[PDB]
Amino acid sequence: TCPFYKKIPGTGFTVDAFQYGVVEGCTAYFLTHFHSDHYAGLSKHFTFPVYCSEITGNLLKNKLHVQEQYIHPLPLDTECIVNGVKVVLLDANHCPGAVMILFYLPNGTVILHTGDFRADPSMERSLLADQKVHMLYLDTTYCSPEYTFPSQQEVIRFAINTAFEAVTLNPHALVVCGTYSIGKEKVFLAIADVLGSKVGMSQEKYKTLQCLNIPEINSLITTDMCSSLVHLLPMMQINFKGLQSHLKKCGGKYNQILAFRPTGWTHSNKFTRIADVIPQTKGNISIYGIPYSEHSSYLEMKRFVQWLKPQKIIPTVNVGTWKSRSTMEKYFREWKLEAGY
Ligand code: NI
Repeated sequence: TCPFYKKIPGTGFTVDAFQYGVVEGCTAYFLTHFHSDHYAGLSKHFTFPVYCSEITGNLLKNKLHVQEQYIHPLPLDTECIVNGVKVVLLDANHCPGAVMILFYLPNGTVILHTGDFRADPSMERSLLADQKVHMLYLDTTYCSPEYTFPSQQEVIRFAINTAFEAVTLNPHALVVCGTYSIGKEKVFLAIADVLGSKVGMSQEKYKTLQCLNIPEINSLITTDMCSSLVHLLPMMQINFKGLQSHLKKCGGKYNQILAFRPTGWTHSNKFTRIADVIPQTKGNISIYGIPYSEHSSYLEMKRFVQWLKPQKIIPTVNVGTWKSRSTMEKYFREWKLEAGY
C-alpha cells in the first residue's frame, strides 16, 4: 500500500509510486527520475498514464519497454495542464532527466516535490521565484551537519589531474571508472576528454547512454573496448580481484590500472580534504574513492529551504526510524527560527 508522502492531496496524482499495484484514485502517475528505487514496479505491461521528462521517457520506452501510448513527456520550465491541474517540471540537478514538480492545486495551495535533488543557488531564479509554496516534499538524504563534501567542479578537477598525471607518466596505464545507474557521467566523460580517448563500455550501458540527449555523444563513447583507454565497468567489479581479472582480458596492452569509485558521502569526508585524498593500492592497481554527490549537502539544503520559506515540510528520505524523523524535525525548526518565517 502506497505511503502518504507519495500522494498529492486534492488531485488524482502520485509521485514515484509504481510498486504498490493499482493505487486507488490515481489518474496520473508521475516519475521524477530513472533510478530503480523510484521506478520500482514499471514494465511493458503498465497501462496507466506516466508523466515525466523527455529523457526519462526515452529510458522507459528503450530500457523498460513501456509502450509509447502510456508515456507522456513534458518540457521543462513550461506551464502544462494535466487532468485539469497546472504543473511545471524543473531541473533537479540530480542525474540526467531528473525533475522537481510544482503542482498548483485547484484550492490555491502550491506544492513543490523535489524528487531527488542537489540544491543550488541557480534554483532561486527559476519559476520558483514568482510565488509562494505551502508544502515542500523534500529530498532529505543528507539532512545532518556531518554531511559535507566538495563541489562537483572540485571533484572533477581532482579526477582529471590525477588521470592525466598517471597516464603521462605511464602511457601503458588503463583508467577504469565504476557505474551502477545513470548519473555522474561527468566523471568518465571529463577523464576521457583530457586523455584524447572515447569511453569504452558494454552494449547495455551504451544503450542507456544513447537515451540521455547528451550533445555530441557519438563522438564520446564506444562499444569497441580495444580502441579506448578509459573503460566503464559495473561498480561491483571495482576491487582488486575484479580489476586483475579485467587487466588479463586486455591482451597485454596495459600493465597498470588506475580506477575510480564515485561514491556519495563516506566518513573519510569528516577528516580529509579532496586535495589530500589517496588511493588504495595493491601491486600495479590503485583505486580512488571520490565524493561526487548528486544530492544536496546539509548546507546547500539549509540554504534552499531558508530561501523558499515553506509552510510545511514532508521528508521523502530517512523516514523509517523515529530517531531520523526527530533529528530532521529539529533542524527544520532551527532553520525556521534562525530565518524568521
Ligand atoms: Ni536518485
